[PDB]
Amino acid sequence: AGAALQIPFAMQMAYRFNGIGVTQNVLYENQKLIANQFNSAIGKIQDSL
Amino acid sequence: KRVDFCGKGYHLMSFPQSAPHGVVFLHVTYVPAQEKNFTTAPAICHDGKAHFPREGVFVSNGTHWFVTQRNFYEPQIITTDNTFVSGNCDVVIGIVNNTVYDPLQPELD
Ligand SMILES: *[C@@H]1O[C@H](CO)[C@@H](O[C@@H]2O[C@H](CO)[C@@H](O)[C@H](O)[C@H]2NC(C)=O)[C@H](O)[C@H]1NC(C)=O
Ligand SMILES: *[C@@H]1O[C@H](CO)[C@@H](O[C@@H]2O[C@H](CO)[C@@H](O)[C@H](O)[C@H]2NC(C)=O)[C@H](O)[C@H]1NC(C)=O
Ligand SMILES: *[C@@H]1O[C@H](CO)[C@@H](O[C@@H]2O[C@H](CO)[C@@H](O)[C@H](O)[C@H]2NC(C)=O)[C@H](O)[C@H]1NC(C)=O
Ligand SMILES: *[C@@H]1O[C@H](CO)[C@@H](O[C@@H]2O[C@H](CO)[C@@H](O)[C@H](O)[C@H]2NC(C)=O)[C@H](O)[C@H]1NC(C)=O
Ligand SMILES: *[C@@H]1O[C@H](CO)[C@@H](O)[C@H](O)[C@H]1NC(C)=O
Repeated sequence: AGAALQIPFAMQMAYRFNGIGVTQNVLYENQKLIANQFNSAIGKIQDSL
Repeated sequence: KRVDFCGKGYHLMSFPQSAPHGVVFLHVTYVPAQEKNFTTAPAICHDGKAHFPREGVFVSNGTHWFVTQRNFYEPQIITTDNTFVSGNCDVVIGIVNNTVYDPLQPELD
């Protein structure tokens, strides 16, 4: 939408949780589990491929 | 709100014009400009409680902390009407110490 403006990635993930109706404390208080789940999900794609 | 469906930027409004066998759309959009960098933090710890912005981000100009809206820089001081509380400050990665100002009790002298 213009020039790239940097933001830390967990803070971008919190904006995106807001965009679906969940408060952002739910992301910050679960950060490690959410990242573990994303990593297992990405590791399952290359296994199926 | 569909990205790039009505031009580049944040769609404000669009005007139609007729062409021969066709149509022309003049899209008016909003494009952000002249950014500055800041230090930032996800929450703020005060009295053993974690505070999150209601809307906006916590930013630091070098020595002081403010809340701003995310798309236009307009800094304000962090109060209990700017933020909400959830939990204690032991669980959030990158939490920062600052004071969150209450209006009522300095009204009550
Ligand atoms: C929410 O669901 C997750 C499942 O992804 C739970 O986390 C797992 O809990 C089991 C316990 O049976 C552990 O063995 C796993 O190692 C956990 N997974 C990860 C990625 O940490 C989590 O406990 C659930 N939360 C609640 C409150 O029920
Ligand atoms: C960050 O902004 C603050 C403004 O709040 C500057 O601090 C001073 O703060 C006092 C009381 O809050 C004001 O009376 C002053 O007018 C403010 N400015 C000055 C120049 O004294 C602070 O200087 C700013 N810091 C940086 C690094 O820009
Ligand atoms: C951002 O990354 C920096 C590393 O570049 C982290 O700084 C380190 O913090 C640890 C404490 O967890 C210290 O032991 C290291 O000495 C620091 N390294 C440097 C180079 O400063 C910083 O903590 C990270 N920020 C967050 C919020 O995790
Ligand atoms: C932010 O403020 C809290 C509140 O005091 C600090 O917590 C103290 O941390 C030190 C060192 O980690 C401990 O020795 C104290 O026992 C803690 N106090 C309490 C009341 O728990 C915290 O360290 C501060 N954060 C930073 C980065 O300085
Ligand atoms: C912000 O700082 C970075 C270096 O950390 C620099 O590359 C960038 O151009 C700066 N942008 C602005 C708007 O100051």
